[PDB]
Amino acid sequence: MKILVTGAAGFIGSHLCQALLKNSAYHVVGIDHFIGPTPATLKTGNIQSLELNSRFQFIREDILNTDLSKLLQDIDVVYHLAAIPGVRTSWGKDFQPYVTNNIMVTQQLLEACKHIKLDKFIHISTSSVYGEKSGAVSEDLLPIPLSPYGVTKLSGEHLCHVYHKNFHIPIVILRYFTVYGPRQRPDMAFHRLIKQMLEDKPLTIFGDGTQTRDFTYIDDCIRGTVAALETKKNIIGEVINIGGKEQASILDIISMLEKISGKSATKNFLKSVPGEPKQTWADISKASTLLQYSPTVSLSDGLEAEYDYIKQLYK
Amino acid sequence: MKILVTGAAGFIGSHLCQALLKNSAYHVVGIDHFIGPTPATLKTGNIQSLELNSRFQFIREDILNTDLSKLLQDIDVVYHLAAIPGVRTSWGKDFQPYVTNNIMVTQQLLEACKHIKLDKFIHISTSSVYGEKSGAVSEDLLPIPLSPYGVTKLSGEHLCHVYHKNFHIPIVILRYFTVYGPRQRPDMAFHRLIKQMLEDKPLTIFGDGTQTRDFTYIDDCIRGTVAALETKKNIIGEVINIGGKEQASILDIISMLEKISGKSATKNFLKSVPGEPKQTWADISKASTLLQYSPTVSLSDGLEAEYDYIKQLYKGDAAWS
Ligand SMILES: NC(=O)c1ccc[n+]([C@@H]2O[C@H](COP(=O)([O-])OP(=O)(O)OC[C@H]3O[C@@H](n4cnc5c(N)ncnc54)[C@H](O)[C@@H]3O)[C@@H](O)[C@H]2O)c1
Ligand SMILES: NC(=O)c1ccc[n+]([C@@H]2O[C@H](COP(=O)([O-])OP(=O)(O)OC[C@H]3O[C@@H](n4cnc5c(N)ncnc54)[C@H](O)[C@@H]3O)[C@@H](O)[C@H]2O)c1
Ligand SMILES: O=C(O)[C@H]1O[C@H](OP(=O)(O)OP(=O)(O)OC[C@H]2O[C@@H](n3ccc(=O)[nH]c3=O)[C@H](O)[C@@H]2O)[C@H](O)[C@@H](O)[C@H]1O
Ligand SMILES: O=C(O)[C@H]1O[C@H](OP(=O)(O)OP(=O)(O)OC[C@H]2O[C@@H](n3ccc(=O)[nH]c3=O)[C@H](O)[C@@H]2O)[C@H](O)[C@@H](O)[C@H]1O
Repeated sequence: MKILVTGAAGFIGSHLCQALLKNSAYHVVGIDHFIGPTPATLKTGNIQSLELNSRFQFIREDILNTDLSKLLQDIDVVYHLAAIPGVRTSWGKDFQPYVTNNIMVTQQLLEACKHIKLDKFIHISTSSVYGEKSGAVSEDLLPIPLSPYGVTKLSGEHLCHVYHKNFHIPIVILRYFTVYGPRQRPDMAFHRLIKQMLEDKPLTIFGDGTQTRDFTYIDDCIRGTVAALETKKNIIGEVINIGGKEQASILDIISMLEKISGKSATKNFLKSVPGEPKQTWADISKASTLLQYSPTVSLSDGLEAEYDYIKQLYK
Repeated sequence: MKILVTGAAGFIGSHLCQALLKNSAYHVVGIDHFIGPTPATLKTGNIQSLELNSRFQFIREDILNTDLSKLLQDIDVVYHLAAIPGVRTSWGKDFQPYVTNNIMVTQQLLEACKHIKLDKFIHISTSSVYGEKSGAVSEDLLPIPLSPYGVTKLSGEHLCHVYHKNFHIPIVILRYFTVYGPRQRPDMAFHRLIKQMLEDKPLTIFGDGTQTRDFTYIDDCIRGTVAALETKKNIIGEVINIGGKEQASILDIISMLEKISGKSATKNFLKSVPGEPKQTWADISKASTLLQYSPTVSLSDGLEAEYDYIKQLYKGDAAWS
């Protein structure tokens, strides 16, 4: 089987490409233009491993500025992860790259796939389509995004449904809930908090730090994601939440980091940032049934793997 | 009060400006960049009448290339109608202008409205956000667009909710269902079919013609739209369907046009086009409660009004043609 992974150099993409190459039957093409919030220097580390593997080909081009026909000619399966993420930096003049890379990219990819016989188009979306909800959110709730980021990502999901309904592109949508671990993007909370604690800088807390997330360890994220390809149930057309083992507030995470490091951290409490919910909490009922998905990695184990990664990254 | 109408020279926006200016208390600012499917020639006639009213100011500029600060200073209410419409022409390389003019325009207008104090931001959306649904659809149904056009308009609606929840911009969303009547855009079904019927050319029918729509006569559309400004109900944050008196198939519309025109039309049945639902049908309970909205124009009367308009347009002897 031959698999296209968009955003292959990023946090999740780089890990997905590695998981797929462990199956000797899979050949992987990754495409990534090295844009978004992660500096390109921190991303070439994500893929040095991948380039050595002979069943892996890499293309360093903009999806909007590449021959999509030739790229897709022999592809069985597309994993679409390329996007501009980041809830907090999608306002004012920063919005355009979200529309270009989350809406125009998705539309251009689906236009290239509409006359191709794919087995699956696996589109990666986000808990940020949901906005503020009481309790564990399942995939049938009316999504009302709180951020412009969330809007552009919901717009990509909608494009998948348009091309599925009209051209029978075999879409599956996965909604990730805050992914963490080694190679986590430097604009995310745990990367920032661990780097600040290691440099003896004040920890930046937005709001009161009592906000919670369904933190999903990267290896759990990748198991659900690979499962979306390998499951024997028809999941064509389904939206599936992929969430984590254990929910935690930022205050809780800072305590667990102080226990790993033995350090006492200075908290810097800043203004809340608009467009973030107080709580995310995935119902993973559907991923249970359809993918046999069960997250196994504890926050203490995950947090420590990310801590080690951050120490190695900056030494 | 002072009202800004984006897309003021378009089909609906030109009728809304005309309806608002009948109120001596309303001053209207219209902005329109003369783009989208209607050629700039036919569009100038839409507003002919309006430049005479000294309470009307017309601005011919791109919302993305205009001082929105100067534009919004004195505005009490924004009617946001500017967009690229057309379900059928929203694929492939035609998609980018829908994204620029439906998503980036809405975001940039909401950004400019952050630090003024509107009474209302009345955002015009479409039944195309719902996709294929059975029965009369209410505003709480999960919208799953069938067309790239539908996606861009649903994205505008979500941007309204983001700017509402975060910055208390007092958004109201109206979902129109297929609007027809005098000044209807030349890319729409009735304009095309009437023009083909008038010229004794084959009538272009997509699919078998049994597809139905909630056709909204423009005066009905516009009464619902002014009601969104004038209701004493609190409708801030609400999505409201605006639908028509009578649902009909394309085959039924053609029969009614044959009766108005006295002509026997040749049918050219074409392959159905992607992105179109078989049916649209608004549940207008909400608009009835919240706006006192009740559509009163029959298809027979509305179709005759559009028939006469299309005939007059293509004689090219009226000043406005
Ligand atoms: N990290 C999370 O917690 C999280 C949670 C929910 C959803 N997601 C989604 O998962 C996906 C990956 O997130 P991530 O954290 O790995 O992000 P990332 O920025 O590390 O990786 C995405 C990659 O996409 C690439 N890309 C963007 N636009 C491109 C374009 N036009 N052409 C080619 N390459 C392009 C970037 O260069 C980047 O390397 C995204 O779709 C994101 O929205 C992430
Ligand atoms: N006509 C219908 O049946 C119908 C039904 C549902 C909803 N709608 C919505 O009603 C609104 C009006 O549609 P219409 O049929 O009157 O269309 P129209 O094309 O006649 O009017 C829209 C106007 O917006 C202007 N415009 C577009 N982008 C602009 C920009 N960037 N800056 C300035 N002006 C810009 C165009 O020049 C055009 O005159 C749209 O928002 C459309 O989606 C229409
Ligand atoms: O864009 C993405 O890919 C992701 O964006 C969302 O992830 P988030 O929850 O934003 O992740 P994360 O950056 O770990 O912030 C976590 C918390 O820490 C707070 N936070 C953050 C940084 C900081 O320095 N301090 C702080 O308190 C911050 O206020 C927040 O409350 C989606 O939920 C996710 O599904 C995905 O789309
Ligand atoms: O943005 C817009 O302005 C509108 O786009 C949508 O209007 P539509 O329904 O497409 O209108 P309309 O062009 O009158 O086609 C009606 C029917 O005639 C058929 N049709 C059309 C043309 C033709 O020559 N022959 C034909 O059979 C065609 O197959 C279709 O079934 C939204 O529903 C509306 O809410 C609004 O957003």
